Amino acid sequence: SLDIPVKQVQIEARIVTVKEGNLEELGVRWGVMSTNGSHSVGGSIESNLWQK
Amino acid sequence: FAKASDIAAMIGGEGNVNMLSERGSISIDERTNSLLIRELPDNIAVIREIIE
Repeated sequence: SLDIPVKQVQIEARIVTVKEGNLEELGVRWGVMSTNGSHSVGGSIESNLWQK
Repeated sequence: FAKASDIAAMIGGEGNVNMLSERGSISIDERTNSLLIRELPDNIAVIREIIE
């Protein structure tokens, strides 16, 4: 009664992955340098000491 | 709907004090998910009703 043919099974796994990304950057760089005669304007102290 | 090894470990098991048996015995047949029991034809009916 025990020894009989058995069944068979088919198993299928499925792994799925999805990715998205976005990036944005804005930047600014500016400078000035002016002199008037005994009067100056700059962006640092070494700047004013150089334009002399 | 259940594994036969777990059921054989619950009905029989370690030592005879825990076992729900007197001078028989369970065995497992893993190929076909079955139990093979040898006991008094009166204990077979209660065991069968419980594990059903």
